[PDB]
Amino acid sequence: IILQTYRAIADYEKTSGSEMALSTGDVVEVVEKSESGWWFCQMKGKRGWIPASFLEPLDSPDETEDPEPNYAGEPYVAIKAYTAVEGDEVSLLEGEAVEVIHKLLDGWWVIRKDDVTGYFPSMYLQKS
Amino acid sequence: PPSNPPPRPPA
Repeated sequence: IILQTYRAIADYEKTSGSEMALSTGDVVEVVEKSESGWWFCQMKGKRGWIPASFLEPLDSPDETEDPEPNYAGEPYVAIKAYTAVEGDEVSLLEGEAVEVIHKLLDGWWVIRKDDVTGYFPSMYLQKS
Repeated sequence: PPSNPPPRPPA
């Protein structure tokens, strides 16, 4: 009935069929926000999954709407193996328990696994 | 949604 509206802060190219493409400045209305870090959004003549990372809102552009860290950590387990790609990312194996310390909206959460701390995809994690 | 995670943030 009254959809939130956001503004693309960079160009995005579709990698998959479900995705939508962006060009900087595009103004989208947001249909669904997934903790995955992918948001379903509509334009004129276009609708698809968009990385939330690539959006400012049209409200208070520089203020974050991310949660804030919980350095006590919260219990999660990996549902699917992921290999680190960047240096700040954490490789896990399916089934490993971790502690989530920051549920960033972008889909790349901060986690602690014993003596390694870093970024990991929220889509590949689950609660316990 | 897509089965791969999205990309890391840019800019």
